[PDB]
Amino acid sequence: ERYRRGMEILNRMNRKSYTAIRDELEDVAPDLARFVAEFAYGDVYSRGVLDLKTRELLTLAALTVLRADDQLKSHVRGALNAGCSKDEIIEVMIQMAVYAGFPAAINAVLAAKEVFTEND
Amino acid sequence: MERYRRGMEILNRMNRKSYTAIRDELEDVAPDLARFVAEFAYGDVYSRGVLDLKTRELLTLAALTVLRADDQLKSHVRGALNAGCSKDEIIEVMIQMAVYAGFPAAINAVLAAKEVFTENDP
Amino acid sequence: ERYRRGMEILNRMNRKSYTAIRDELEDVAPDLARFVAEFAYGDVYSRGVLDLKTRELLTLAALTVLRADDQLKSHVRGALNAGCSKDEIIEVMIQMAVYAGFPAAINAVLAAKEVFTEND
Amino acid sequence: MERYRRGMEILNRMNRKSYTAIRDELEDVAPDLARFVAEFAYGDVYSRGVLDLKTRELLTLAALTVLRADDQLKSHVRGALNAGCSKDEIIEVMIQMAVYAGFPAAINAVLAAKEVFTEN
Amino acid sequence: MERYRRGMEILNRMNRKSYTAIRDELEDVAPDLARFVAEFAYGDVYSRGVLDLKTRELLTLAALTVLRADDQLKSHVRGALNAGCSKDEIIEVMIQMAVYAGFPAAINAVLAAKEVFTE
Amino acid sequence: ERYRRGMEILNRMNRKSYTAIRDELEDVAPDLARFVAEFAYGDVYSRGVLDLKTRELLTLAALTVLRADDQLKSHVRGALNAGCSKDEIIEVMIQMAVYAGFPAAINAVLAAKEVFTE
Repeated sequence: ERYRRGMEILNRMNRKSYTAIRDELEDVAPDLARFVAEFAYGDVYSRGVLDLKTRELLTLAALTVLRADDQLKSHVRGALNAGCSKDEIIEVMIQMAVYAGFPAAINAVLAAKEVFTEND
Repeated sequence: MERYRRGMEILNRMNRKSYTAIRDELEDVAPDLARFVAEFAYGDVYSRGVLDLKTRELLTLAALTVLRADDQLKSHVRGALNAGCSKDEIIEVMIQMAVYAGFPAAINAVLAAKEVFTENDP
Repeated sequence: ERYRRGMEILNRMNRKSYTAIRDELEDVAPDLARFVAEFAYGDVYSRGVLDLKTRELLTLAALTVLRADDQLKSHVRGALNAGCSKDEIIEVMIQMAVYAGFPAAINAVLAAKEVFTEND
Repeated sequence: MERYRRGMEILNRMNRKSYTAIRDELEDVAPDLARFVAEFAYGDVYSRGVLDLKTRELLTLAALTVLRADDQLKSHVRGALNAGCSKDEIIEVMIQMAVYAGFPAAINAVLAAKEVFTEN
Repeated sequence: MERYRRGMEILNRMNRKSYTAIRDELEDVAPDLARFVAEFAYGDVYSRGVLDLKTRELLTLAALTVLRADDQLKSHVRGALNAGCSKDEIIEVMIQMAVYAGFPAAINAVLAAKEVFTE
Repeated sequence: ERYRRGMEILNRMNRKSYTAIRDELEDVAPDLARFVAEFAYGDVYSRGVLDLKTRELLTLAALTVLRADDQLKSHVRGALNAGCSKDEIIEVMIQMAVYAGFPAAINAVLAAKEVFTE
């Protein structure tokens, strides 16, 4: 297992999150949390035809259409830590009103706000 | 009013062939729809400035993968290739979409890409 | 039982967007074919709180988001026969670009086009 | 700009409450996402008059049910009401959605509407 | 009136918590919709037996995980355990949904399952 | 490796379909058909607490809501190849009328009739 890789990536971009993710790694599926590391960030993110800042944004776009609040929220921090400004994080959620529709955009934005706001 | 153009020099630049293709619903119903495209989509959203055009045609593809919108997919694949995006890139966002939107979605879109990636090869 | 209370409704609005779907279907799996007759038109449509011409529009709305192409066409012919103007039909597909995105509406109108032009 | 007022005309009479809550996001995201609704949504789409505003309200409802959006559906049930739509009519569109969108969707929309209905 | 009682019978017998819930939303509205769930959903389509009882319960959980219906998902898990579905089984189907619907759908569902496994 | 497992199931249950690898080959997305064999099959379908016939049957349910036609078809084969009867396969789609609506069920049955008619 070269699962050590996906980890080398998580601990420097979204460590607090995956750490909390394992707070599911216990009476349920720790195998799931496992997979979200050797295949998610260690087999897809590992490669690189696209910067890390970009990939985190593309994820935002996907999570906005799906309306996946919690997962989306988690990825906003990921993007910030990665090197994205709040300006970018929102310009993509606005572009989403065009393809996913307005409610989808409205929701994703309200969501990234929370993440933004709780630094105090 | 007229800003239509503010978003058209864009359209007529990247995916002209496309806007044209849709002006062909100019009858079956409201040109009014093709109007709102250039006039709102490209009029006020794409024109904005914080993300490069290349970066936007790449962010449009992702969403369209999840929605499985086949037609609109092939379209922006041209539009993306046009702004400078390479194969390796278009196909990278799709592969990445298997993780978030499911394998059936990343596969369905790649195939639609493989098609567009064929103009005058034969 | 009152299977007719259903079929004695579907035989009006959409006589082939049914006759047919009781064939490329009820040739191998007829639990579904009855249910649609019995439950949808039998128990649900037969309700009367909203105009017939309204119920057809709301369905056209529903299928737009879902990208239900085939069932959409079938429900366009039915909106027409119910007495809806092409104008009205096209309207709902426009209002859908807002709450469900542009690709949804662009894809739905293209489908209404076909049905609109079925005979040369 | 009779393309802001225009939509805003519709807005500050029908959906008086949650629009105001567009200032409730006026800080994070440019007033743009809150502007586009007024501008585009209600000034370029709802402004058209081939469909009664009432008919237009039940429509957004149909779509928002399928999308499982809860916030937007909640605030549009407030509008639906204000534009004249009776409770019985609202609920009706969602009973209709169980057939096209499925029971989980329909049940989910009616519970959220109950909130707007239970004393707001 | 016929199938209505059949539907309610089943609901009561194996998901009493969801039974009562139907009584607490039958009021706002639908005796008509709460009717249809009792009448059509359970005593008309669920009571069909071409598929093992267990199987007919995992499918419901597969479907709900993809639609992200966190509400209906906790309720059906309850009725899944009631049908003899082991906790191992419930989690397995959700882990599999990660492949056909995406990681966010599974993670979301599993976490939902977690709340239920903690009476 | 692992992928040796994935295939152990693929070339068994649904080989005729999985050989769509041929289609990703032209460097479009080959790397993709690999993840399918070594993750979808090598890491998930392999850890079988659930019977295969039930796993495939579940994929059918999932692909029915998603309205994934070109995919539903491939798994109906994969399902029949595991012993699933036709009447059984149409069953999961009938139930889906309740959870995903009549339009999704009808769209899955027709797709299935196609593969039942090869």
